[PDB]
Amino acid sequence: KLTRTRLDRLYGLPAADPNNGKEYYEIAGRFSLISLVPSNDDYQTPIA
Amino acid sequence: KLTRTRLDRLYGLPAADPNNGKEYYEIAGRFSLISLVPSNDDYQTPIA
Repeated sequence: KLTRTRLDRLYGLPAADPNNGKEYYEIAGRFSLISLVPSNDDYQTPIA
Repeated sequence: KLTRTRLDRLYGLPAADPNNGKEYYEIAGRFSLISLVPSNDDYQTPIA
């Protein structure tokens, strides 16, 4: 809501002060990565 | 009444002191206001 303004019941998080003073907005979850590096023909040699 | 004076029986509030240790002067009641107001338009709202 905007006070003393002909505007109310807006939807969507606005762009004035979204951080609420809270320091961070945490998101958790898994993360998969099947990346592939130029490993040599020698199986005993890991490229890291 | 006014004693020890030649101008006595003064009627009405003088200009000196209505405090007299009285907490306040309470006059309750009500208002009734019919006002022309532009800020209560719940109408011109965008979609979504």
